[PDB]
Amino acid sequence: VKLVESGGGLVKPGGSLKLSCAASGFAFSTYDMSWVRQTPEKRLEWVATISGGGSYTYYPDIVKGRFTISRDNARNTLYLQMSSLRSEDTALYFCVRQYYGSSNYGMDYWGQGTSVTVS
Amino acid sequence: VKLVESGGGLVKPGGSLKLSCAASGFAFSTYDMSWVRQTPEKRLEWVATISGGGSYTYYPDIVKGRFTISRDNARNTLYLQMSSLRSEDTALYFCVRQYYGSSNYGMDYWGQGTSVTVS
Amino acid sequence: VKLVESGGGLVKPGGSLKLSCAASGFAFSTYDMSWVRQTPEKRLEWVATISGGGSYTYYPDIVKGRFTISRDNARNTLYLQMSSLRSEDTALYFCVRQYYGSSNYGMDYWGQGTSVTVS
Amino acid sequence: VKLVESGGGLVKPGGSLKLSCAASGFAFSTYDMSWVRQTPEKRLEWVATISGGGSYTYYPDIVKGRFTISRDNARNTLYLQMSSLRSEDTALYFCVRQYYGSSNYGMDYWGQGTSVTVS
Amino acid sequence: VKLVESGGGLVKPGGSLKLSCAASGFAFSTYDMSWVRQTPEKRLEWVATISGGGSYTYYPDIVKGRFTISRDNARNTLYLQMSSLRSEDTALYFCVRQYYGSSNYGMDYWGQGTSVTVS
Amino acid sequence: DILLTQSPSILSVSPGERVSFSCRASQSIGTSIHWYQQKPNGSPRLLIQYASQSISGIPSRFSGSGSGTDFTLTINSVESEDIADYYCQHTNGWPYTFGWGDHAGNKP
Amino acid sequence: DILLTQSPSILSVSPGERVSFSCRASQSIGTSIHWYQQKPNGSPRLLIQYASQSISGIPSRFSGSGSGTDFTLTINSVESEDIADYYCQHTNGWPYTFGWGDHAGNKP
Amino acid sequence: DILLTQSPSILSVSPGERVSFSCRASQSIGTSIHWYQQKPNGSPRLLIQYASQSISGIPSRFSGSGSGTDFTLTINSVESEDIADYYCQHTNGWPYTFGWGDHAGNKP
Amino acid sequence: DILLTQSPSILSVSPGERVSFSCRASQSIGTSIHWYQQKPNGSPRLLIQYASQSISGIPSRFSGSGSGTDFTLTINSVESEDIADYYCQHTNGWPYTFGWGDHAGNKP
Amino acid sequence: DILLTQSPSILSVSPGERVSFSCRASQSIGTSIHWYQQKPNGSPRLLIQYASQSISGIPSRFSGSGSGTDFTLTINSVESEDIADYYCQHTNGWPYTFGWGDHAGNKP
Amino acid sequence: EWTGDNTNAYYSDEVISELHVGQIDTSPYFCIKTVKANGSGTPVVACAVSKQSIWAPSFKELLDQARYFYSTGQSVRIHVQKNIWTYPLFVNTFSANALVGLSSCSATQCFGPK
Amino acid sequence: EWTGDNTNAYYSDEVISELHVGQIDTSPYFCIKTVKANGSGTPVVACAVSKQSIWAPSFKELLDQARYFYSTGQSVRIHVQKNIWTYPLFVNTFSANALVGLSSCSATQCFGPK
Amino acid sequence: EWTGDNTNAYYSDEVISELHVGQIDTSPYFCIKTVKANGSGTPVVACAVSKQSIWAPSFKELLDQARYFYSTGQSVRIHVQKNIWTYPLFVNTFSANALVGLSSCSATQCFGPK
Amino acid sequence: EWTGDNTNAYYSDEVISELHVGQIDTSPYFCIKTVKANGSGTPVVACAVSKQSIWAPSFKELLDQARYFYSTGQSVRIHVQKNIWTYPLFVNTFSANALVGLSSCSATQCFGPK
Amino acid sequence: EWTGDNTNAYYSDEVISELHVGQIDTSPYFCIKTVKANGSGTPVVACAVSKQSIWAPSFKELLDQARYFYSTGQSVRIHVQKNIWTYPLFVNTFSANALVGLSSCSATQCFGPK
Repeated sequence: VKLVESGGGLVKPGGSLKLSCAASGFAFSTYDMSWVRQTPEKRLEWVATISGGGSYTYYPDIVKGRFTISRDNARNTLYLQMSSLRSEDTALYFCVRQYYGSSNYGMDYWGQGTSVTVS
Repeated sequence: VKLVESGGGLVKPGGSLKLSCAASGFAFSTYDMSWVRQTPEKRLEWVATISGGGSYTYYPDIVKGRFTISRDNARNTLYLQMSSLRSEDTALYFCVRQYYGSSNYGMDYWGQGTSVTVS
Repeated sequence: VKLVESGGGLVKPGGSLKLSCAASGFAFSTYDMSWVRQTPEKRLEWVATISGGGSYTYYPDIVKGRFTISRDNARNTLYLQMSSLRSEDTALYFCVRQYYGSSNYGMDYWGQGTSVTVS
Repeated sequence: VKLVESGGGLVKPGGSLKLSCAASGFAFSTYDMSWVRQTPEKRLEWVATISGGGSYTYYPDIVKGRFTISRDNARNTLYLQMSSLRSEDTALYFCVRQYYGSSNYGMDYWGQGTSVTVS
Repeated sequence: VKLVESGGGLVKPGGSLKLSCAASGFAFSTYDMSWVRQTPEKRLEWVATISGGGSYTYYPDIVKGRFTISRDNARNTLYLQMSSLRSEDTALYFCVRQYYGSSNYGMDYWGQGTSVTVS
Repeated sequence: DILLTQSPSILSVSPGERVSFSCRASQSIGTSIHWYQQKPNGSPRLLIQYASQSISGIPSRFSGSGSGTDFTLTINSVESEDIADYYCQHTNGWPYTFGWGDHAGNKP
Repeated sequence: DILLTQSPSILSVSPGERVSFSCRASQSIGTSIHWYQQKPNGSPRLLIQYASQSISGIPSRFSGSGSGTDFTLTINSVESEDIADYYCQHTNGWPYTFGWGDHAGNKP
Repeated sequence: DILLTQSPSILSVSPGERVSFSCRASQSIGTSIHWYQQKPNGSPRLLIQYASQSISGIPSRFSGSGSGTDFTLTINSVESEDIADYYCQHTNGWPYTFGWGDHAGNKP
Repeated sequence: DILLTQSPSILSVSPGERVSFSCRASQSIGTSIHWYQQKPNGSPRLLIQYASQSISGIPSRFSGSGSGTDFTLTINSVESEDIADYYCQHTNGWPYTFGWGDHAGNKP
Repeated sequence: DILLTQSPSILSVSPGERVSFSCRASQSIGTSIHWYQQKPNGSPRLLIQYASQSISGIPSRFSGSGSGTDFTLTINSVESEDIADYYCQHTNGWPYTFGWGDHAGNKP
Repeated sequence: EWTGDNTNAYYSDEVISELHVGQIDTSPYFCIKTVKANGSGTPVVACAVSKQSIWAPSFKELLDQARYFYSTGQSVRIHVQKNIWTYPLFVNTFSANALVGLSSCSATQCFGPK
Repeated sequence: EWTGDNTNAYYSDEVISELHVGQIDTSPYFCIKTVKANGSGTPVVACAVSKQSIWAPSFKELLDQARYFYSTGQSVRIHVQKNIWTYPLFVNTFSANALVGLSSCSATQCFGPK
Repeated sequence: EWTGDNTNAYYSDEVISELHVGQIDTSPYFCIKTVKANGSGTPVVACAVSKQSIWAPSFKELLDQARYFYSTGQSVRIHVQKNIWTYPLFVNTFSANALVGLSSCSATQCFGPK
Repeated sequence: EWTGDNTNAYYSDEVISELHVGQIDTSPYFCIKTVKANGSGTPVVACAVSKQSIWAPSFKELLDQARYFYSTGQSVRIHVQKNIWTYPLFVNTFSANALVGLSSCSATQCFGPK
Repeated sequence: EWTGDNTNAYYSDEVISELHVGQIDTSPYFCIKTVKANGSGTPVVACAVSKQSIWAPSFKELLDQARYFYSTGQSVRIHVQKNIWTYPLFVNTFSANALVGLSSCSATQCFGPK
């Protein structure tokens, strides 16, 4: 499967969550991964790109400081820790490794997608 | 045994399977491996072939897009994923070792042979 | 969490304890760690700076000879061993990494802090 | 002990066997092993020398092609697959290292030896 | 604890035992160990020692053939195998490391002390 | 940021005919625009990188093109298995704005 | 050793205004002074290193300064989420004497 | 592709006599043709690679030969244990077309 | 071999006074003699190496000396916690003959 | 191959006297002959390599010799613990033919 | 991914002129800069990070070769894969390329893919 | 397998003339090309991949040696095994051989198997 | 963390003049000392200890480069991070800096961050 | 277990003349051949196979040294342990010895055991 | 422990004159021998074993440096810790010291501890 997304159910408007993307079959030390947000209108949104080791993170203008990302090499996780969620942010939240471990190329393998809901 | 070839006993005409062919006692990172089928008429036919890491893959003319051979190092598996199984393709499905690793030499010791059937 | 400290309850005035501060987030061979105490008047004191491998160790003039600290890089612990506990020394006893592996710099994320008491 | 053997208590005249002969605490990748049999007349015979990696095997004139050894370095095992056992070949079948790991030298130290018998 | 010295009790005058002395927290491949006897009159004596790998071994004058010291790296043991125990040799039998890992320097971090008895 | 206008939003095309989407950018991106394919109730899959470079393991009928502020994916011969959403993406600056996503409708 | 004089001990300031603590040292240190922040019932967090260098992942509101024997932290615009204790450290030499700690009180 | 003709399909030979199969290719292969031996209800095993080079661990009675479009396997002295199927490998290019497979029948 | 004469065998000394043992060896040893300290019902601990070099981690009170065939340990100021056996050791050649062991007695 | 004649087959010798076996070879061996010692109901152990080179760890009384086609083991001083079988080995070529094996008998 | 594919650009007759060694993102790296042999042409900067991308396993086997061509001064062909690194200031200082090959060059023809 | 068997062809009096370093299939490789000392004869290209075949463990012991003989310019004997690599374009560019040894050569005789 | 940040000071046009190798705290280290090319300026000692700081993974990739610039005698730029080592008497002999880069440069601005 | 025992023969005042690198039994090896400095005496061959004998750990520490003395051309002392390798054709081509040390030599005396 | 403590003696203005490589106790080792630059003074021998003492991790970082100063011929300062090796007949041939550093030396002052 190479990508097992676990975590994320229903959360009151202001709670928190902690996702996971346990990977299996590639060099997790390389291949800076990211996160991609769906929408009930079927539109994709970018959130919380990570770098190789983890010393560099990038977030969109909509979500900055509200989310945080990490990497545990030798454990192969991503752990998107979300802070107080507004009425929005109800989506699938895939996590994807980039192409050739770069970030200017694209997205190769998309996970299954959890389901976060705020109500 | 060095080769197990576990998986696949019966599938309706259109399902799918995954044949493991786990290895035990050689350098699995090297030794380009492949799959070879028998027939009910006892005539061997070629099925697929994967290179060292997996970036290079070849198939015959009869099979293109239906079969997809993979390779998962650090676990020594092959995982031939079938799809759109026609009325044919009822065989033994051995896996080989390609003596000296090269694909231009032959087949080292073969497996035991599974038994796929479509009816 | 990357920093969990186990051990330390109530101890008669003269007993002994052994805190743990198991760390599983970063490289433990590097990142010389230390210990920092609280105080019921909300003041902080430094007691137990360690070096990289453990050959070098420093203590303050207030607490020297009583406390001895170790390091097991194969198990990622600190194991501060208290002894001859006076009526003082009732604090939280966090443990920190020096943000570069250099005690001349600040401190990265602190632990949770145990609760030592002498009565 | 460093050398423990296992396998063979009784085999009809024509059966087969498999002796494990697992080593414990030396560089099994080096130290080309061998096999040495006793005889109810207390005479020793040579059987099935092996090399370091395993690509070079040597057998006596009495047993050629009838026996086949296999070294399983990275698992510390010296499998010997007997085949077509005659009325003879009822012996101890010790295991031996080689002094400094060379067949041109003497045998370092022997195991305990199983007991094979042909009814 | 870094030293356990497990094994050793009461033995008739002529039996045999083995004293483990398992090590935990240092480079046991280096740090050639030794054995030290404390007769019940509180006078320490010397027993066998072992070199780095184990190829070199030294014994006192009183002990030559009765005792033999081994070393099993990757498990960090010593395994002093006693034999032909006379009426004497009923002592503590510490196992001790070395300063900087050299027999030419003092002894560092003595064990806990077992109890052998011959009666 | 840079907005990506994927016009139109529907392409009703009979099987066996070339289709062409349009992820018309706002700012001059150059050639850093990619394409995906998300079937209904599924995870998308990269099709063309840099609007010109395809990817192995994919049938070569997907032939992207475009440069500047006008990019287009060109499926030369459609099939009944290409009914999916086709998004576009950015990688030139932050953030990475996706696109609208069109449908390949095949009506018998 | 070196002692810490964190004067004053309380800063009652309305939200949206610059504040300035003062960890006036005893002996001339230079610029080896850090600043922490421990919210009530929590573990502190480093804010500013060497009295001038900030740290990534921290909002740029915290802007330290000072050199010699007069050092200060300058939160340009306070908020209601900055009610915490602000310590200071002396990493010039053994021992590492922490500071007293001040409060950022916001009263409506 | 390249087809391999393994004629005939049966070889009834008394034990203790040299046999010779025949594997005539369609296109010139050169010397990249290998042989196997699959006993009834079993997995095959390599006998001769590149039509000239044998393999270690194999009894030296097997001796392949051939070059161009005519390749043959020459078992010099047959036995009652050589009753098995002998196939042809082909590795000049993709795909790797096997052979038909002949039997070594021994009748007393 | 070499024999160690640790004379005397008991040192009854009031707390707060310098004491001195003696490892009067037989053969000339140079400076290859160490010192230990075994409290009653416990494992000993190295104090001084080569009769001159102390060891980090111990209190600086223990100050050894000696060269040739006369070696001694000089505890400058004794305490009530120094009641233990002070042994002796050789490292010239095998065997490593230890010493007798003296007791530091403190009587009020 | 090479045959090894270990004559005689028994050595009834009183304790405290030198014994001498004889593993007289047929073909010229040079100096590639070893010696073992298998006590009754036990596994043997190497004693002397190349008929001259002893092995560390054994009692130094075992002193081998011999060169050409006449090799012998010389236990200078026997004991009551040397009652065991003494074999000889070859390493010139294949196979490694062992020896017959003699018995050191001590009768009071 | 092969070195001399159709998506990796190459520059011929280059002469390595500089070399910088350091560390970024807890992984060592190195960057070169090659001016053409005949003086013309613009320099071509191309870095290589130890463990960041799919070109990780070819780091050490290349650093020892980039130092060889530096010490001698012979014309070499250099293969690069453009737009790999995404670091904020690292891209603007040296370049955004990625060193993937150091083919030696003869007078007329060069030994390597194209 | 041994280097100088009867199935591995060799070439004597070869002089290493080029050297290419790169990566293919997530594993570094290197290819040489040797023209005869006296100018005659055809070049003999022979590569070596890090982890692809049974000749994997002899990679670093050869790369450091194939690079030594390059710097000096001395005649060497080279052993190769025909038809190992099965890559689509890698075979057509350099060669399909496999470097399995670099025996040094004296004036008359060469030290190595044959 | 990157080498040429705003917190790591650098020194341009420096010639490596000495080199010491040893061990401290069960980890090998090495220290250099560079006097300016034109003789002016003060020396800038800068050590580098393995398995001690975040600059540990860049140890071997730098030690092989500090030897190169030493053997030749060419002017180089050096990047350091001040006040890292906290060893009692080690910072008093060599320095308290930490070597993080070795940029080569002949005449113009040096190839590297600034 | 030591280089200069009484069972390991040595040869003094020898100049390394050849060097062959390869692979046997899935393990890289290397063999040298040294003719005496003054031209007299017979050459002695001594190989060293990795991960085969008890002298495996000293492989890389020797190959880097056996290659140093080759490039310079100075007299060296060589210690060998006769009759180690038991390979069928490998023994007949180079030798059956085993390289266990390369003691440097001087005019009168050589630094090493004897 | 640090190199330049008060318990490790050092020798200044020494020229490395020999170098021996081998194996003892299943671990490679190497021993040097240095005569003073001006010819006076007794030679100093100092070995280093790979897997024996507390100075194990600094083995490879020193062997590459002790071999550098050998090839050039420049004055160096050498730090040793006396009476480390306890091998029976090994301490009688080379020495019983332990190499723990090779500080480079200038004309007047030497860069390193003392």
